Amino acid sequence: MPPYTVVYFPVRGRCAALRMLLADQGQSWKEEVVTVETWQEGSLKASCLYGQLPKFQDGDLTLYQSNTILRHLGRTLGLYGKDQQEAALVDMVNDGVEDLRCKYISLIYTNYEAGKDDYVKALPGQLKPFETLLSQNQGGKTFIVGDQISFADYNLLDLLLIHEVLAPGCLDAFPLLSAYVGRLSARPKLKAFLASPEYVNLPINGNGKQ
Amino acid sequence: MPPYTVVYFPVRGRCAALRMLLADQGQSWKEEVVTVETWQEGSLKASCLYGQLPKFQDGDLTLYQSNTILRHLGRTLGLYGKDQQEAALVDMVNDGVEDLRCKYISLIYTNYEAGKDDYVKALPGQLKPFETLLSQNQGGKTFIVGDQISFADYNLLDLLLIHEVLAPGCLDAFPLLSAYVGRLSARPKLKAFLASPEYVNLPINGNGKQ
Repeated sequence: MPPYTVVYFPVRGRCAALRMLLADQGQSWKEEVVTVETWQEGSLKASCLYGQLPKFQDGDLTLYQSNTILRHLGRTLGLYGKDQQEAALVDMVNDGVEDLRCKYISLIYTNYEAGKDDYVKALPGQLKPFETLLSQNQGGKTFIVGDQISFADYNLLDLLLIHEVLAPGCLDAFPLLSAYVGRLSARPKLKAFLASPEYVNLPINGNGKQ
Repeated sequence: MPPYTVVYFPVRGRCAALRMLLADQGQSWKEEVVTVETWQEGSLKASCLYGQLPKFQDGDLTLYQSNTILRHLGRTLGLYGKDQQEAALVDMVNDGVEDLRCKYISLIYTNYEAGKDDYVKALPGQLKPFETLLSQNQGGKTFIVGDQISFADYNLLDLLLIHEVLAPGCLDAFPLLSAYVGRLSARPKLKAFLASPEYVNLPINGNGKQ
């Protein structure tokens, strides 16, 4: 049985990136799916540290918080830069990704209808820093930080994939982000996972909006 | 000339925790206070990766994102747990602190009048996870994770202090969090910084609400 377990609603959401990470790194794991019927029963929610999912298990280490899981796998799998300075740039990227994801989540779940036009308006100036970071790292030909992939790459990649669904062609303004998505998506294990039923047959969000 | 530069508005805000950390760690740093007016000029802001402050300098290295600063000082000053397992626990704490800080920032800056009592009413359930964490670590007599202070202690302490201003008595039902606040605030270098004008005469937030 795998050392890892992902406990989550039947959605991509805040586990999509860590799932890509494990897949591309060839790690096995178990998915425990939580129905909203189980969730409304209240027992599992009451036992979650912050009342929420994802919950993640690595042996007897139980974690909550999606970016905590991301940094842990990045720590234990060597996806956290080459040295102490790169580690800090990796965080800086991932914190920006988290910032934009929180805006994305706020739109999807609380104001999709009245908010979508302004969000798509503001989107280029939100994506530009990631384009800027790429332009400053090997002219955007490798990864978001340094010369080896990090957990920020997978979280950023997810953030870029789901915005393409929300605002088709939003990467047309960003040649390096665009080639970045195509390049990372083509990694054999990752490509295989993204095409697979366990990824394709889950919706992005739990409320059916995208 | 100290190794560190902090670039921020004349408020505590998202710089209070990292300031407490540097002060308690006996570290020297330079404040570059950015007045709201110069921030309206637009040159500095446009130079910021995410167009936001704080900005932070460590020698040649320039960082953005308050939690990126917190982790970098934690990584470089040894305030990140004794191993990778503790490192994940420190992150889980800090991501919980950040989640509640974002809700605090939302109330302060976008809904203070109509949102306060709903927020105050929900506050106990928001604070209990950190009492629970204390309850599971040496009976709450030491730090939020393990046996050494971490960057998460400083960020959690700030979150607690600003909440006792928002809702006096919000720690009264939590003996371990209340004892923890008193013990951390009694640390000598931290004690002097928290009593100093440079902490006391800054407002908590950029809109004067608290």
